[PDB]
Amino acid sequence: TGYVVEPYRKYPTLLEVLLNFLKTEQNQGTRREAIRVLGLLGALDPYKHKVNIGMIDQSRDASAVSLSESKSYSTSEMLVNMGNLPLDEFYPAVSMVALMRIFRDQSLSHHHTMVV
Amino acid sequence: VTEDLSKTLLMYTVPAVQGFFRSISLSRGNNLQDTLRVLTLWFDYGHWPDVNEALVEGVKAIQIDTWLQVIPQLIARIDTPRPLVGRLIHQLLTDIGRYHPQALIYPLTVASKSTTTARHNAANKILKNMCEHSNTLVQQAMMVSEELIRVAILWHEMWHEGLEEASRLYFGERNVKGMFEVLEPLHAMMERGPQTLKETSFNQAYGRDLMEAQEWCRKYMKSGNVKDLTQAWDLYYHVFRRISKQLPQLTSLELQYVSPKLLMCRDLELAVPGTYDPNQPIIRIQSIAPSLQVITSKQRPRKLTLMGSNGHEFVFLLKGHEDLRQDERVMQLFGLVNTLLANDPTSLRKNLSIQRYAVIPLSTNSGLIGWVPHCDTLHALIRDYREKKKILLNIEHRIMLRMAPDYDHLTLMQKVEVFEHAVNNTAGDDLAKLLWLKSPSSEVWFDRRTNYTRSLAVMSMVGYILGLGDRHPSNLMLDRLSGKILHIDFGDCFEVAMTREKFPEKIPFRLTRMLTNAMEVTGLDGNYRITCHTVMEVLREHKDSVMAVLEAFVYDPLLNWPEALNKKAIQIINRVRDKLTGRDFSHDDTLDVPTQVELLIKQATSHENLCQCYIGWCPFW
Amino acid sequence: VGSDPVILATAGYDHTVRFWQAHSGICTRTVQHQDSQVNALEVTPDRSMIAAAGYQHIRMYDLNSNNPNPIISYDGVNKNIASVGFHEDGRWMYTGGEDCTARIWDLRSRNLQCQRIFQVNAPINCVCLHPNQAELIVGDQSGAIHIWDLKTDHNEQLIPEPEVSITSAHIDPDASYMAAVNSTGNCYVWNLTGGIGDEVTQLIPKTKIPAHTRYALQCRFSPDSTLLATCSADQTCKIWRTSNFSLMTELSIKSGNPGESSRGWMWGCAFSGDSQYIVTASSDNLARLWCVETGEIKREYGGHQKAVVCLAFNDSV
Amino acid sequence: PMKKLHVSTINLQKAWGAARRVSKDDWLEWLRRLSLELLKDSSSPSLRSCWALAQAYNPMARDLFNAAFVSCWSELNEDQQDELIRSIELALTSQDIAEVTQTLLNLAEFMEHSDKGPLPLRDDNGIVLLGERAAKCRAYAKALHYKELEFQKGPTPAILESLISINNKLQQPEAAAGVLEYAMKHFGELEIQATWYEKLHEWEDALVAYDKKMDTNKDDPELMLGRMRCLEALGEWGQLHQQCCEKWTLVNDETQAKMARMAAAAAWGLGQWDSMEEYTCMIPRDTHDGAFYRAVLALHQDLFSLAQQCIDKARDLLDAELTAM
Ligand SMILES: Nc1ncnc2c1ncn2[C@@H]1O[C@H](COP(=O)(O)OP(=O)(O)NP(=O)(O)O)[C@@H](O)[C@H]1O
Ligand SMILES: [Mg+2]
Ligand SMILES: [Mg+2]
Repeated sequence: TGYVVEPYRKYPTLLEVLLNFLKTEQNQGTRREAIRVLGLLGALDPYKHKVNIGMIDQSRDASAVSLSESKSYSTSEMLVNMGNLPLDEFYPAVSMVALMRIFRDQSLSHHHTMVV
Repeated sequence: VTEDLSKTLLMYTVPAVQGFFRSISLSRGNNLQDTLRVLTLWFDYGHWPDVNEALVEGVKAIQIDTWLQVIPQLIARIDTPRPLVGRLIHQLLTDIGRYHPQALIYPLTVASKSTTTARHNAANKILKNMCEHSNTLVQQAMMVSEELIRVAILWHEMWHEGLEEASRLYFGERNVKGMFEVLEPLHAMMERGPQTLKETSFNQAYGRDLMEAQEWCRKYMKSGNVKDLTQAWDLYYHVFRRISKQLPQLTSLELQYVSPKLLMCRDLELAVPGTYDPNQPIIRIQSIAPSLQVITSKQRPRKLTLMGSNGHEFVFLLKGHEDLRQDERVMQLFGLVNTLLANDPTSLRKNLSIQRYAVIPLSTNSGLIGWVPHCDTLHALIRDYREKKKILLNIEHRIMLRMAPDYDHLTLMQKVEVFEHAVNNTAGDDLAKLLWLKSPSSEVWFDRRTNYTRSLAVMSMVGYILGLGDRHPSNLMLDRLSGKILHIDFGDCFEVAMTREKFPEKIPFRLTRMLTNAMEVTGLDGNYRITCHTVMEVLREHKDSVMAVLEAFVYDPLLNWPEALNKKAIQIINRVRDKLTGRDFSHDDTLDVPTQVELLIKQATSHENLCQCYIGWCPFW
Repeated sequence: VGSDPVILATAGYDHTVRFWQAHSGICTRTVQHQDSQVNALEVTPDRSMIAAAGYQHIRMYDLNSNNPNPIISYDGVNKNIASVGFHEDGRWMYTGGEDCTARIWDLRSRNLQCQRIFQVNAPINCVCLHPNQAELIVGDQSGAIHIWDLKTDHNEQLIPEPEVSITSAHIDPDASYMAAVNSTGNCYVWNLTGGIGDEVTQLIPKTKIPAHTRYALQCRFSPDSTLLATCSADQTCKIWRTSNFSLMTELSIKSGNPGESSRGWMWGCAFSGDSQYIVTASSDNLARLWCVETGEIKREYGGHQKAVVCLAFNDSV
Repeated sequence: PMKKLHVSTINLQKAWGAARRVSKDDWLEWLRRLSLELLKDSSSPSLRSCWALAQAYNPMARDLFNAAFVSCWSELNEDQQDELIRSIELALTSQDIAEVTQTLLNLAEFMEHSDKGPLPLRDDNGIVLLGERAAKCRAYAKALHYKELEFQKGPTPAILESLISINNKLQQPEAAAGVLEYAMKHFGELEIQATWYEKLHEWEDALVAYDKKMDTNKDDPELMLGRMRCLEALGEWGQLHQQCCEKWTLVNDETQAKMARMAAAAAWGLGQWDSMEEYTCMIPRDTHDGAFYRAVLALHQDLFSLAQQCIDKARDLLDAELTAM
């Protein structure tokens, strides 16, 4: 169909999902197909990718009338948000974060025993 | 001569207006520059007939929502003497209210309470026109505005402020008539009577003493003897001590004590302040939280909360003692600068957008400030860093006191001695290590630091053009996600702090060593200086739009807080023109952007300029 | 303290003023100077009274009695006072302040306020007076050296370097050369004019002297009009020769170790009548007396708990 | 709570057994076993509870590798810590695999953030080692961080070289300009080399300098490579191909491998496909560049099947780099 580049904008999570596949799955064929899709969709400009996921927003930044925000993790991010408190409380925190990452995921139901 | 000049002006202006309206219609979103240019042409030549018909045709043809960009400027000339200009301003504002009342009600509410007669009656007329079709929204906005003003400063607050001012006046200035003038509004609100549980409690607690002081005042200007005045001062001192002891205990205000009306109203059709956008569904005030946190600062704002119609909380900081109109117009100018930086591809790629919040003034003394999430003041950031590292917060200051316990009392070069001793014996890398430590990964650290440096350069140059002073660490904030710098208080714009008698500021912007160390290790000669050059080029090329946005200060008394007022305003704008063009440092000479930026960086980095800064400015930081 | 023909005084941030003798090496007495620091010291020509200029007040100190308090604490200047200066008879004392006012008060009377005032656009750095006592060189923070006529109030102003802070100025007793020194580390020397009351007092500039790469603070001619001493903020003082403005004399207190830097500036200097011994103050708590010919530590005046700034030196046969 | 647990030291340094691990599969297995054994020997019961689930689900082991190492490391004494440092250094130095190197650098920066402090990896806290490892691992933000640590500890012209290189490979020409200005201010005495312009993306000046330096030294490897890089960047395919033809007959085979990439690019730009066939032979078949250029040659000769499995191999080889970056 030639529906290229646009899928990134209309599906901001598409590029993130495709890249995350490379981290998660191990099958070589699936990874090769993921790379094929990534190339076919185009090597998106990193600025355009940031715009798609909203990290950069000129609609609000350049808007004359400013708008209020609508509100009042990895192991490294967990440490950064947990560095104030000791390591003894960091270990259960990251343990529970990983355990819940697995546990919410229903596709790993066969691990939900051990997780609990 | 004059007639030929008028003919040339009209024949070069009417095509200008036509072309600008065509371009605005063809832009549809990226038209703030063109809208401001149209407003400048309309303000300077709208009264001319042909320009008037051209403007009427363009306004009729052009989409209304565009004008939402420039609501302040229009209201800044709502009271234009020229007949046709005022007529078209009023008609345009009426239309904007007819289709987009949400954006325009709040500025109109502010303008209604203007001391000026022309602005007052014009705002009243436009509010009546708004009411003619949206009486519900108009009265709702008025009610919530008045209630939030009431909550901004309690009867405690203004009585304490008035007593403080009277104490300075009678003992400092020996101005008893000034004391009476300052106190008359307080007696006026006493006559108004209590209207909320907090007001009734304050009445039952101190109103008898206040009326007794008023009685000795009556005796005073019925007889003219200072004995009655001192009798009044006795109870004034007693109530002042009582209120001063009570004030720290007001760490959190419950609405039903201070404003039950906010609790009565639910599921409102009014849009949340500073969230209306015609291209998106209108988020409305579903409810208001039952408790307002209060900060212990001198001005004592209130961390107010709203529950929006979309279910997401919207937090605001409610100020009662500052004029928020200046903050609003500075946010508008920051929006213009963001548009300019996005227009240029070179600066667009680099993400030089200025972080900004929503400012909603409610009167000439009170307003709401968008509470930016996930941000920390530079003072708070450094305080947390030094508490965590067991480093002592005021290490540089006490090093100065050790070298000179009378540090404020020295001559200039002796102050340079003390300041350089403090700087050279302290690492000054708190912000660099803190940006590194607050980053999940080196990728995020580098992104955050790039954004920090670029935003710091952008805001440095913009504030310099804006003459933004009082940039102490508590007035700077840093994002916990993007790393950009956010400037939050703009009560000293246009070099006001650079001319005050007490501790005048001698620097254009904050470029202390702690910031420069958080930059690239090679220093500010790279990312910072190049970004400053870029931003100065963008602003100097588009100085017309910056001046157009700043004309709001020319035709308003905002900078006063009357030909002297106009003289001062045109002097300030002349200074801003000198800054933009480059004739700031020497009037007889014009400087290219690299030279001007070098001079400004030297000025903001010079130890002679930094040492003279007031100590709480933390120049050593 | 007035017994010896040779006397010097020292002061700084320690809220005290100290007095020393040339060949003693130990403080004679310490007199409290609380409530403020001190910016300048000067012993009157007659050697009967010392003026200490600090913040918002000028204090007077006896020279012949035995450990008194301050005797006349002049007040009135709302902000920091920066300089002092006396007439030969000592009746009239000149001064300059940080509040853009250069003033001249009385000393041999009980007058509690100023006698003459003069306005200048910028705060006044160290001020000096022509030897004949009829003209005032006033150094402002804007770099504009002011020639002020005492008999006509004529205020000529010359700016040899735009937008810089001239720090000090001194004119030799012979009224031949005059020197000024600024924060750029430069010494500007101008020839005088042999006038008495002809209103000429023309100043003819000369070759610039790149004295320092760092803030230069105090430049003073010798009483014999033979040598000039310029002490700066790089912990260096250079003694230039008035004949040709050459130099073989360095006065440094650098430890030499990079880990022991920022030891302290040199804040002033004071030649002798013979002009072979020179005493300077150093913000590393200490005052040093050297000899120009050899440039070796002749004496060190220990005793100041905190840094030292200003010095005065008077000598007699 | 449940108190701590004894970190079995023997099995802990045994898990860091990079002595007889060579192939990529060996190193991935080493990383897996180490990440599991850290959880098994973790002092905190909270982490050790996750070991059973990690064993049957490796991504869990990958998630808690940093925290597991922190838990194991904080219990060891000075000597055991020193042994662990020596083995960590050996692991970083041994072989450059994107996955293992990425994990170890992530651990290094994690320890940098942690209150325990940076790992005393060498005399310089592994600043130089981690910096070069990040540089060649294609992870340039970490490389920038450690190079800036080097700069803070002391600035030298070589640190400025690497810092300009990193900043421009982060697409920061403005930061590179800043580093150049720092060099000119504090190192104006030295003559700025051609490599500076090459890394500053001042390709024209870099080429001018390389020509001015080559006339004094005929047939120098580094000079030749730099001149070719400048020519390729400038788009001067004709000059690049002339240089390739002129010098290909005397280049060392090891340096002929470096020649080959730019040679093939230039020949493609001109169209001497026999020359491309000659050059691409030297490019390894195990690199994405080699597979991609072999696919290009196959397509020019219209071997669509051959080009197809060549593109498949190119994707397979690029998978590791893409996953790491
Ligand atoms: N827009 C904002 N977003 C987030 N936090 C804010 C904002 N404005 C203020 N704050 C926070 O609230 C604190 C107090 O508000 P601030 O505006 O400093 O009041 P103030 O100290 O009375 N003003 P001033 O005397 O002009 O410095 C700040 O220091 C921040 O911590
Ligand atoms: Mg505050
Ligand atoms: Mg504030």
